[PDB]
Amino acid sequence: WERKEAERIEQKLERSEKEALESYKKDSVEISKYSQTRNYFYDYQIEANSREKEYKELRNAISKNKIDKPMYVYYFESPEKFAFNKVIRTENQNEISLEKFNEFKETIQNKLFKQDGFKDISLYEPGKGDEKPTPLLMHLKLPRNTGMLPYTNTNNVSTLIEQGYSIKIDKIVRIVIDGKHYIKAEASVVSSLDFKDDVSKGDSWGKANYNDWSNKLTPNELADVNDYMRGGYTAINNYLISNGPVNNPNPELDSKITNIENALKREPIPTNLTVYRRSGPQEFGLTLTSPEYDFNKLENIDAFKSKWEGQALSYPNFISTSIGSVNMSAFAKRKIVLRITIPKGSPGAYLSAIPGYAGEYEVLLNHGSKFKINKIDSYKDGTITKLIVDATLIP
Amino acid sequence: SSGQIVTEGNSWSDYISQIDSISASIILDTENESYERRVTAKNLQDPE
Amino acid sequence: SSGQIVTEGNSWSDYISQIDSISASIILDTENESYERRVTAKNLQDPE
Amino acid sequence: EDLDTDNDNIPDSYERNGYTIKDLIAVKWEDSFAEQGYKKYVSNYLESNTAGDPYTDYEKASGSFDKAIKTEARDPLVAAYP
Amino acid sequence: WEDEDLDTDNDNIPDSYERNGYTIKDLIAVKWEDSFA
Amino acid sequence: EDLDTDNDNIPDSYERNGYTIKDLIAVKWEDSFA
Ligand SMILES: [Ca+2]
Ligand SMILES: [Ca+2]
Ligand SMILES: [Ca+2]
Ligand SMILES: [Ca+2]
Repeated sequence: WERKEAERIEQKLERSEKEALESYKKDSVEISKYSQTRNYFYDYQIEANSREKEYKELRNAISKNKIDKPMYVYYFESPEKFAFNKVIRTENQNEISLEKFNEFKETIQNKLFKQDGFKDISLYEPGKGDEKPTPLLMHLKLPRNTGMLPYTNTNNVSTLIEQGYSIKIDKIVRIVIDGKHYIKAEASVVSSLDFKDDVSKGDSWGKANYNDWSNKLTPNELADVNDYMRGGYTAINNYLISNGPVNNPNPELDSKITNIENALKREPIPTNLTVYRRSGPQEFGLTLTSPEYDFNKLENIDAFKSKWEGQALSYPNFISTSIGSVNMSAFAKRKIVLRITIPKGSPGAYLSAIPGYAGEYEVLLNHGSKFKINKIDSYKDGTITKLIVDATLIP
Repeated sequence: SSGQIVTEGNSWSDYISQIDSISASIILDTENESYERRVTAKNLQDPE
Repeated sequence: SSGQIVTEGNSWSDYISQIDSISASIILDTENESYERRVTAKNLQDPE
Repeated sequence: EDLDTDNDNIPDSYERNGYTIKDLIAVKWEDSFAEQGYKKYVSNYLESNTAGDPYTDYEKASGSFDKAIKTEARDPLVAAYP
Repeated sequence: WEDEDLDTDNDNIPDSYERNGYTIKDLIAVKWEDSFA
Repeated sequence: EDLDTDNDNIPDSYERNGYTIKDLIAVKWEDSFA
C-alpha cells in the first residue's frame, strides 16, 4: 500500500542519503533544531560545522521527490510557535475554556508565521494509537512542487518534509478526540522567495531583475541617486531621523529625499521576497549598556517579547537590508536580527545590481515604511544568545 | 491519499449490523421496480 | 501501540530453551490436579 | 482532581466516586441527572479496560463504539462479549 | 460556548448548523434560508 | 485569478471560461490559438 511506495523511493537513494536518514531516525530532535537556525552564522562557521553534511544530504533526499497537486497534511504543533505563550490547557486537563479560545483567536488574527526546519508529518488524520502531544491540530494545504520523503520507521510509514514558507491560519474550531478538547486550525501556505545562505543565487536573481533598472532611470536622477548611495546616505538618514522637514525645513535635502523615493518607486519588486537586516539597540530605543540587551537571562527576552511582539514599527529613514542571512564582521556585535518579508509590488530596488561596490547584496526600501512584528525567537551564538524578529512590511 | 478510488479492504459486512441496529426499513413495491431503504431513527431512552 | 491485545507473531518456542536453561523444575502432584513450575536459579560460576 | 493514572481520559476521582458522559466529555455525577435519563458509572482508576474487553472505559461509557452492541454493555463493569 | 465555531464530531459542519439546518454550496456548509428551496 | 477550489492546478475562472495547456501551464484562451 505504502510499504512498496516507500521501497521504490529508498531503493533509488544514495548510500550517504540512507545513512543520513538513519542518523535522523536516531537523533531527529537535534538535527531538526540545527536545521532551524543554521543560516545565521558566519560563512566559514557554517562550512566547518560537524552537522552540515547531514543537512545537505537530507535536504537533497527530500527535494529529490516532489508532488504534482496540492494536498493536505496533518500534524500537532506547539501553540507557542504562533506567538501564544500562555497555555491553552494542561496535558492532563480535558476541556478548553472559551476565554482561552478567544485569546488564541485574537492572537493569530492577521499574521504570517514562518517555518524553517525539518518536520515529521502525516497524510492521514490522527486516529487511536497516534501520539497527541499538544492541544493544537493543524490542517495545512501544501502547494504544488513540494518535497516529501515517505520512509518506513518501525513499520509505520512516516513522511518527512522541510519547511521554507510562511503559513497563515484561516479558521479555528474546537473538536473532541477521545474525550479531550482540541483546537483545530485550517492553514494555507503563502509562497515567498528566500535565499538563506546561498548568496550566489540571490545575487544572480537580483542582477537578472535589476541590471536593466538603471537604464529606465533618467541619467540625471541616476547619477543623483548614485552619488547619494555612495557618499550622502548617512547624512540624508540622519536628517530624516531628526524629523528635519518638520523641525528645520529646507528644500536642499527634501529634493534628495524626493529623488530617492521616486527612483525606488520607478521599478517595484516583482515577487514576494525576504530580506535580513541586523538592527542596533538605538532602533529599539535601547543602549549598548542597557541590562535588557543581555539576552542570556530569560526575563530580558520575556520582557522584550511582551513589549514588542505583536506591535507595529516605523522607520522615518531608509532601511538597508541584505538578501543573505549570514553574519558579517561589519555587524558582528548586533544581537538583534530583523527578518522582513517584502510583498510583491512594493517599492524597492537591488542596489548591488549596478557595477562597483554598491554594498553587500544591498536592498533599499522607501522611507516612512511601517512594519508589524509577528513572532520573536531566540538562538544561541557561541557564548551569547542573539534574538530573531520576524516581521512583515505593510504598504 | 492520491485521490484514486480504492475498493479492496472496504467491506459492507462491517456496517450491516450497525446500520440495521439504528434504522427502520421501508419498502416501496410499485409494479416494475422494488425499492428498499433504511432511515435513521431516534432512541428516546438515551438523552445523549 | 494501542490497548489492543495481539497474539500473532508471539511464539513460546522462542523462550522455551531460554527458560529451561536457567531454571529448576518443581512439580506438586496432589491428588486431583498436578502443577508444574519453573523457578530461576543462580549460576555461581559466573560472577556477573 | 485532574489526575488520570491510566490515561483513559476519565479522572481518578470521577472513576472512584461516580461520573457520566455528556457532550463526549466526562462530568461529575449529580443526583438530579437520573431524572433526565443519565446513568451513573464507576470503574477502575488504575486500569484502562476495567472489564477486560477490547473497549476502554471511556469508549463504553460514551458509546463511542459499534452501535450494534447492547446498551447494558455500556457501563465499564459489564463486558461486551458474544 | 457562545459562538458558531464549534465542531464536536469534527466533520466540517458546525454543531448549530447540524442542529437547526444547513445546505452545501461551493463545498462549504451554509446556514439554511427558506428562499433556497 | 488564482483560486483553485478542487486543487487540480487549473483556476476556477479558466475552467469556467476556457483554457489551454502550453508548456505544461494552463493559460487563458484566445481565438488566435486555433
Ligand atoms: Ca482514569
Ligand atoms: Ca479506568
Ligand atoms: Ca459537526
Ligand atoms: Ca480548479
